[PDB]
Amino acid sequence: EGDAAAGEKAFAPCKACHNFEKNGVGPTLKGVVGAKAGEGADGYAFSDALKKSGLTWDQADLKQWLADPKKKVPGTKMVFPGISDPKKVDDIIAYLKTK
Ligand code: HEC
Repeated sequence: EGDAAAGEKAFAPCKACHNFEKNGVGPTLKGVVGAKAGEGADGYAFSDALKKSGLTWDQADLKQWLADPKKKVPGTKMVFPGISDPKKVDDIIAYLKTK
């Protein structure tokens, strides 16, 4: 299944724009699992694309989102190629749940 420990290690690339305490280039990911996309993050300025996506960050949507952000939400301002290893994606999600 998804392993938080492996996920903490795979989260390295995400650190550049995300943290769990404050907004920076990217919004804070605190409590992002199961939350509505582009609506929280203490008032972070989300793109119109994400905010109007109407998506809910469940495991299914996060899986697609991390594999290829722009294909899931054309026009997002999250500039990241995506994680092509499904197991790695699951690990990252297990990690996010801990936050
Ligand atoms: C900077 C270059 C980023 C990297 C590297 C990663 N992310 Fe990101 N993320 C970034 C931005 C600018 C945004 C806002 C996107 C927009 O279109 O408004 C995001 C958004 C997310 C979200 C959605 C959060 C929300 O509250 O809906 C998630 C869930 C997310 N990012 C996760 C994520 C992870 C796990 C990354 C590593 C694999 C990662 N991001 C990389 C900027 C950047």
